Amino acid sequence: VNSFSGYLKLTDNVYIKNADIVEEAKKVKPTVVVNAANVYLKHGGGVAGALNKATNNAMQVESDDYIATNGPLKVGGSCVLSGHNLAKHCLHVVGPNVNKGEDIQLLKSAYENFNQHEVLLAPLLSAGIFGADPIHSLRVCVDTVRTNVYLAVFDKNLYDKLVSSFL
Ligand SMILES: CNc1ccc(NS(=O)(=O)c2cc3cccc(C)c3s2)cn1
Repeated sequence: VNSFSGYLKLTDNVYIKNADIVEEAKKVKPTVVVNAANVYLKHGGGVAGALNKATNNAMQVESDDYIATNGPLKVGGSCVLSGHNLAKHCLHVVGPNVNKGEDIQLLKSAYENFNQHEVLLAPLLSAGIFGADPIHSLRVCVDTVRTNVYLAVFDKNLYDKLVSSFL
């Protein structure tokens, strides 16, 4: 039993809610919140910008130190950093950005990072301003992640579209 509430059950381990992932993190304070990052951990917009703004830019400061030490992530890769005021940890996961011309087959590799954590709050990777089809992202999620994932979808109309088309 965990403190996630109001989520619609999609499968054995995947649950979904029409919610702001930032507001859900502040309420639940989960062990792991997933950020939809880029390889440089530049959290300017989208989920990343929203999470980072909610940390008062502390996420960006920590991320810049991480990159200065380790260099960029791989597309499909991840790193664990602090969750600041939002969660114990933030798992920064790089899904392919179709608008940048990156390989969509890397979406499965990106979701595999979730399997290293028992319970996560997460967005649909590569969706939104990353340019992939969210119906596809949800399918890859359900077919790849085996741990317990609580998906937050900001767009009300997309949430309804995702539920009603889910096989
Ligand atoms: C197509 N139009 C549209 C509008 C709103 C949303 N919302 S969302 O699924 O929470 C969401 C936003 C976002 C922003 C950056 C990166 C990611 C991975 C995500 S994922 C989705 N799609």
